[PDB]
Amino acid sequence: QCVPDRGQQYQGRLAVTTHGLPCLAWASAQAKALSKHQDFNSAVQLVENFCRNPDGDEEGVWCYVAGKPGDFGYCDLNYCEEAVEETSEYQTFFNPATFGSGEADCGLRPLFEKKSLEDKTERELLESYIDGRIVEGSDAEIGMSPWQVMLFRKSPQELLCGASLISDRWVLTAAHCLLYPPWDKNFTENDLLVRIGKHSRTRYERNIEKISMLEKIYIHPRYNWRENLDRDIALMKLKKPVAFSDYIHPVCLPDRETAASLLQAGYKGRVTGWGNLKETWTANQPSVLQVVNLPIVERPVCKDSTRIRITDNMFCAGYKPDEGKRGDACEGDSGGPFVMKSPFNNRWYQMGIVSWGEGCDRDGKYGFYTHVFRLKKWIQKVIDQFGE
Ligand SMILES: *[C@@H]1O[C@H](CO)[C@@H](O)[C@H](O)[C@H]1NC(C)=O
Repeated sequence: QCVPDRGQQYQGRLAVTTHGLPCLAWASAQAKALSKHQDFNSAVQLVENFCRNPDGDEEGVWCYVAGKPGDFGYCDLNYCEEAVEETSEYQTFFNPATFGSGEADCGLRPLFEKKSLEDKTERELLESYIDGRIVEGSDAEIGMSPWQVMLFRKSPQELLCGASLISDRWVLTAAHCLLYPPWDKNFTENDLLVRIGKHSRTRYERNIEKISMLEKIYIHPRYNWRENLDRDIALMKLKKPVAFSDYIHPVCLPDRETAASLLQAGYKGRVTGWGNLKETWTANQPSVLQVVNLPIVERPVCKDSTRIRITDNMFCAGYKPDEGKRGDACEGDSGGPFVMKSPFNNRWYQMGIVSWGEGCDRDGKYGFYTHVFRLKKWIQKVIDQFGE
């Protein structure tokens, strides 16, 4: 019954997006005059105004919608549930002229991989939890997470969220950091700033940290806070590209194949932050950047740990709580990075964005993270729309 291949074989008549936007006809005005620069697969049939997946979009079928030239949304199909959790060789997916620079060299930290030095806990990521001792969260080493980004409210100045650097110019965070009506949150570009290269939360880091304005915010078109933070994803463009350093460097983004390889080889991923998730919940506390390694949870155990429906776009991490052992629920910075290291190409990849399940009033077992592995075609279409 379920729709396979992310809807690439689909031949039905669904012609509205998840958010009620009527699809435009594939042959239409700005669907033929400003929508042919993109390379489509001819085996897919672009019929009338029906949702289709002609570009191998891991997210699924989509269609053009009214708005600016190239505007589009995704459609609601019942995709088959997919268990993603099943020199330096890397090749660049995005156009550097719209992505900015940084992709070719992503996930190789100047102070670690580039000097053939291992950070203090990375070997832990590839080791089965022997039961026994756990390596607890501690202060990060200098340069350990040079893709770490802080999102601030401009006025009053206040740390709002974490985020992550994916190029010199683009940053990923959770949509609920920008738009969350339950907490009366509706931030536009001019309400915010970001600081990059930071280690200390409270000390100005002369010659190291960088501040930046945001030029543009793209909330994911599937974002729906109503149904358990569905597609809790946002992409933000820096008004001025940030200069790379020993302290500022982008993380890599994985496709489905790379995600599979990361979860097949690793036992654990890594969460870095200033405990902002725990703090903002209490609003709606470490002064130095923290790092903790957390085991990936088996999907059935994740499904059984919570009341809500856990979709295949979401995963749990943390140690299982016991009579003498608390878990790692609500770890990290809201919208912050959950990363994994590839033992195959030595590079770091973001695997999730810190989210929540029922939230910190009833999440007590594991933390919840939104998968990033489906995002590449979305990011591609967004950056090509924005232009250079
Ligand atoms: C937030 O307010 C903006 C004004 O900047 C307005 O355009 C918009 O309706 C609000 N955003 C949402 C998602 O409601």
